[PDB]
Amino acid sequence: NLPARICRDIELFHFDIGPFENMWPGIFVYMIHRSCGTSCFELEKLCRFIMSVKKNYRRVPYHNWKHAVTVAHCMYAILQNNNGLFTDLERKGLLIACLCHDLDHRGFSNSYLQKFDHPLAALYSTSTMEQHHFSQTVSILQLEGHNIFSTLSSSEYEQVLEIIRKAIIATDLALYFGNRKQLEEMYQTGSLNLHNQSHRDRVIGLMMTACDLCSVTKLWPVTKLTANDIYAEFWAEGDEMKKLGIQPIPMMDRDKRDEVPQGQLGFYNAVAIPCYTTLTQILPPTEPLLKACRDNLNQWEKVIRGEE
Amino acid sequence: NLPARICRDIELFHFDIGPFENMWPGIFVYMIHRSCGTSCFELEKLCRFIMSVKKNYRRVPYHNWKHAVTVAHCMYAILQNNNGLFTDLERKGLLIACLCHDLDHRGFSNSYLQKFDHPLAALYSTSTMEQHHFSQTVSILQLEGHNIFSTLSSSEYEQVLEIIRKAIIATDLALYFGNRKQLEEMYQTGSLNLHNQSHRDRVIGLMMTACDLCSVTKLWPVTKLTANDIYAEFWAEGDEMKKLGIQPIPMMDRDKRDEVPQGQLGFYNAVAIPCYTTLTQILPPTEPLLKACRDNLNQWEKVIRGEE
Amino acid sequence: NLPARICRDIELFHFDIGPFENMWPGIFVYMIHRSCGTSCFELEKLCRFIMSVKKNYRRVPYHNWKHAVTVAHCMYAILQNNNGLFTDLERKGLLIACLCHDLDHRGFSNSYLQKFDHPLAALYSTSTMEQHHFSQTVSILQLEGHNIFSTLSSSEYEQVLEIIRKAIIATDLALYFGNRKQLEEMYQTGSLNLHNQSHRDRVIGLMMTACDLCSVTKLWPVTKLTANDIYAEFWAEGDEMKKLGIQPIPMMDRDKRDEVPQGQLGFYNAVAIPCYTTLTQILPPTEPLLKACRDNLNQWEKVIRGEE
Ligand SMILES: CCCc1nc(C)c2c(C)nc3ccc(OC)nc3n12
Ligand SMILES: CCCc1nc(C)c2c(C)nc3ccc(OC)nc3n12
Ligand SMILES: CCCc1nc(C)c2c(C)nc3ccc(OC)nc3n12
Ligand SMILES: [Mg+2]
Ligand SMILES: [Mg+2]
Ligand SMILES: [Mg+2]
Ligand SMILES: [Zn+2]
Ligand SMILES: [Zn+2]
Ligand SMILES: [Zn+2]
Repeated sequence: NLPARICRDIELFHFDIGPFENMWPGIFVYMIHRSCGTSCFELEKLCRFIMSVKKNYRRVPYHNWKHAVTVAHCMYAILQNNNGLFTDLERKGLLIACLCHDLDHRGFSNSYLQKFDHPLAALYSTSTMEQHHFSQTVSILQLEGHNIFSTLSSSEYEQVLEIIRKAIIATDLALYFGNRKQLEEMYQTGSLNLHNQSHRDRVIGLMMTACDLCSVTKLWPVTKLTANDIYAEFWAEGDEMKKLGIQPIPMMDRDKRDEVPQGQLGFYNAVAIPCYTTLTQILPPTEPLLKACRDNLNQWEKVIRGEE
Repeated sequence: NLPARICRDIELFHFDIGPFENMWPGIFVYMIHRSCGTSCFELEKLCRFIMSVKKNYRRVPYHNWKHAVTVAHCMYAILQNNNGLFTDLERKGLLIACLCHDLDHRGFSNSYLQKFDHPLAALYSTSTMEQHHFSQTVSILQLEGHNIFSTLSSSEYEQVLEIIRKAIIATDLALYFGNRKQLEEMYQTGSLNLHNQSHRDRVIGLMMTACDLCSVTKLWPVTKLTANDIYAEFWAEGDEMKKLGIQPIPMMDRDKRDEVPQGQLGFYNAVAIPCYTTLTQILPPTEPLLKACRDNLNQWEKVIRGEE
Repeated sequence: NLPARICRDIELFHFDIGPFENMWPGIFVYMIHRSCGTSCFELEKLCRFIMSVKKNYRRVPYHNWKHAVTVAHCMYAILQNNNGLFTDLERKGLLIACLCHDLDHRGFSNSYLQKFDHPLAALYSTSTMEQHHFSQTVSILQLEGHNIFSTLSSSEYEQVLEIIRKAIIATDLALYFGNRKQLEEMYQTGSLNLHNQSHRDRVIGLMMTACDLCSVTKLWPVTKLTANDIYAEFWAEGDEMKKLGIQPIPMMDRDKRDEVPQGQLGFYNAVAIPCYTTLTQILPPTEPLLKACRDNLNQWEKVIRGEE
């Protein structure tokens, strides 16, 4: 079914899923089959699920269907290089969580929705969007012919939905910083315990962050181009901010676009590098993600000093 | 249903309707209910109407669904601050006219359609697009389950359709100049008579112009950004003009984009300021529209002299 | 049905089909009727065919539905100015081939699909896309109510599908160079024989090239603007190339966009001028296509030396 190069390269952390949208669902199915065997998801339901999820992603520059699949791939690479650490249901739940983690994203951050006084901010006070992304996942599961978890027991159903809920909520980067701080203290004290469910939850949350930010772990040309999509959303949000009468944070002001390289150094130094560093400590086979991140940091440093 | 901020701010003339498309129909329904009570439009038909109208707007940069709703809002603010001046049917008709006034707009002016020898120019010699926008409104009303005026008598139906026809045709800016000149002489002579149906018609036409141009009555950041959308259409039309072998008017030539500030001073001085000035004379509670216009004129003057 | 200007201008080689998408199918039907009479295509099936073909074109900057119709028009002008040279079925087949020749084009060249290891490259080793475009044409013909060739005999059906297959495959510009070389030797030796089916096939292939490149035979403003769409695709492909780790050919590198004028001189000198020159030798009434091409070459030369 899938090409030769894709079957080889899909195992690489820095794999790009390519421009051909119609290939991505099969990419995702292949990944699902190759983690949880060909035997646990009914292929007609699964594809009906995938295609409905795709439909509920929006045509935004970055937080789109392609991002969903790119994020799911990263999890696949992590899961594939840490065999026997996670359960069958976890590998299912995490792959589906990643695919659905940005469902119905409109390009705006939680802060804007708050400032806009959006209805979703009234419903979900914290992790507004991420709570909506989970709510959307449920609703798609509850469509006729879409319940990909019908073969599971009721207990396993609740279990996997809880795995998915927590993993999607972890993609709220506001939660990353505390999580990663906790995990860092657990590692340095030697107290991190993967048999501890609370600890597992945090490690899963950090895995989710690592996957969500994985654009920074690709090769320079991919990383550089995706950066345009990211800022295209930030600047559109800064515009909407100015339309509300609020002077947006500099990152979101297209008039300050000359400062993108500096904003990137900021992001890598405060978020990306610490994230992959901590993940590599906990899961050493994720080293390539960190190496690629360090490499892209140097590229941004080359950009800054005029060597682009 | 609607957010707290929106319920407060929607009463302000300079209210922006925001980036969330799915909120606009409820914004429009709220406005309709709050002008004509919750009791005269059957909510299932009304929403079926609104969603069909939305479907027949095109994905053009400016004359799109968002513009339709923005224009309808302005009318709502005018109508809300001039209570008892207009009838129930007028407030209904004008709100619906505004929503439908640009139905099936493809980003091109009447002059281009003429020069293109477009079929619609053969059907409607004058006010080509505006006659088509009305024709489109009728056709959507005549869809099964879409006749939002079924509770009305036949007489009131004809009446309201005539209100709508005239108001949509008034959005042809070629007609503005004569209308506003007449209204200006009627005011200065003391002969303007709102009990005179012919006079009312003109005032309604000027209200329609004021609403249609209301982008110039928003706060600078909104006004400035919408200006890009306006010129994005003008330049696309100037391109099509050059493709016909006709050197377009400078406003429509993207090579002369450096002259946008001057074109804006031209527009405000000849069209916008006179329009809101005359409206404020006739309807004093519309003063804020004029103040905002004067403010934006100064911003364009700041742009011109390099203070942006 | 069609406007007055269009009925006049549609006979001109450099006719632009305009910005109004909804007019193009009638433009194509008019062209089909005016080549093969109003009597051989059943209008309800034909329009069902046209609208299905349109649906299977993608929203890419250049190789889109508009291009399809523009290419079909050029064939119409060639066919109209060389009466009695081609058969009824040929004129049908070639008009339909042109409409379908880029069906499901995603903006990428055969080389990229190859380098990507795309599945279509496995199915069709040579002329990958063009073989897929033909495969897509067949599939649309085989839809219920879409078989526009049902009035034909089985023999004439095979015949016309073979005409279409060869003409679509000829739009692979890799094949142009050999074809045109052969045709050039046949002309200079006096051995070209239009009663020779093999020779006819080549002339048809060159006609297809001439139609496909016809953007270079329009008036400067059309030619210049379409060039942006062409490079918008090339640069997107060069991006995807860099994402695969391959440094793309300079034409496809947006960083080398300053070299577009030179790339154009290259293209006209090596491909376009030779193509129309050879066509004018074989079909003298196609001279205007060559004149327009030479004119645009001078415009590109004016651009180069700073006279834009
Ligand atoms: C919401 C996007 C998070 C995210 N994902 C990636 C790949 C990025 C990148 C490369 N840069 C960012 C800079 C600031 C920021 O602030 C939120 N987020 C960034 N980001
Ligand atoms: C058709 C657009 C009318 C219109 N609405 C707005 C808000 C505008 C603005 C800000 N500027 C304009 C400048 C020229 C012009 O000429 C037609 N129309 C303009 N316009
Ligand atoms: C695939 C596009 C063929 C094509 N059609 C037109 C009208 C063009 C033009 C104006 N320039 C081209 C320059 C390079 C190139 O290389 C392929 N193809 C070009 N091209
Ligand atoms: Mg998110
Ligand atoms: Mg209009
Ligand atoms: Mg092609
Ligand atoms: Zn995400
Ligand atoms: Zn309007
Ligand atoms: Zn083509």
